[PDB]
Amino acid sequence: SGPRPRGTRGKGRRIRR
RNA sequence: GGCUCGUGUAGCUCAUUAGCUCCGAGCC
Repeated sequence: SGPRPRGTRGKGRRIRR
């Protein structure tokens, strides 16, 4: 998690599914 | 790692509604 959640899994695999 | 899929028991960035790495899927 960051200053929002996670954005992604690091090769475009974008998070909040 | 090169790339693609899966919030998941998760971390690290500073994003930009995100990003990169895990923890698995599949093949280098």
